[PDB]
Amino acid sequence: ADMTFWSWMSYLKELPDIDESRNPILKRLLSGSFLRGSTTVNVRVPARELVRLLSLTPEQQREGVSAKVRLINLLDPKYSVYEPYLYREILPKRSPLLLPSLGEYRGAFLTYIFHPLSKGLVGDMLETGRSHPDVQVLAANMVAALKSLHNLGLLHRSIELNSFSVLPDGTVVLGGLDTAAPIRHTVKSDVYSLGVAFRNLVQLLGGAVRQDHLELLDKLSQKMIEEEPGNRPTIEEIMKDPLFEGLNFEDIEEGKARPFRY
Repeated sequence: ADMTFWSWMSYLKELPDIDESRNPILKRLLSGSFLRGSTTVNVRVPARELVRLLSLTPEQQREGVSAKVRLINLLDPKYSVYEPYLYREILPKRSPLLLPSLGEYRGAFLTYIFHPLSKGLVGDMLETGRSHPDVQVLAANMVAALKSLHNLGLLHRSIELNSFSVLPDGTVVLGGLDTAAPIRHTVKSDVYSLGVAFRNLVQLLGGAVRQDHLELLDKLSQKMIEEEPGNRPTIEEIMKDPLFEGLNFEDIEEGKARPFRY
């Protein structure tokens, strides 16, 4: 649902405070020019005050956290609170294949979203050759993740390989949800974008990497990037592609896939 200026401003005020004097994020931002969309700050070793604010388990403490920060714009509050709004009001507390929030806060001039500190973005990881995943399972993980967003009535609208990230436990999740919007952009434009990401994946990978999986993914991606939306398969048709036969999609959707284990 699309709100009004006063709604967004009101919602901004409803976000809980964070204490910025007790917090190295501001210091890091002032020690450079980092602040642009959003800016990401990694906190590999959260301090006591941040551990308390987020109620981090010892496991979470060891994983680290990342903060997504945006400058509050008083002429357009939507830009700074849209993503917090999605996390608080629209997305389930834990959809298994979507990037989880650990908390949303407002300071004097910034909004904050905390995330688990990811092991990396999928595009970057494959590009550096750091990881050789099971192509079949990764592709299925990616389709499933998108489907889980469509089931909530949301398009992503900016899918790329780096939309996907690998959590410390090895779960691959869909992030970059600040561009998400209700179901011009349609389900078929998300199919196109995911197709382009698959093409990107095949170009990068031409351990668990199998040549027959790559050829099948290339064929699937060619269907997904058809110029005419009507000629592109639905998510349902994609899930019945030859590439995914023998896979239990229910397990993928529950978040049990680990495409980057050998």
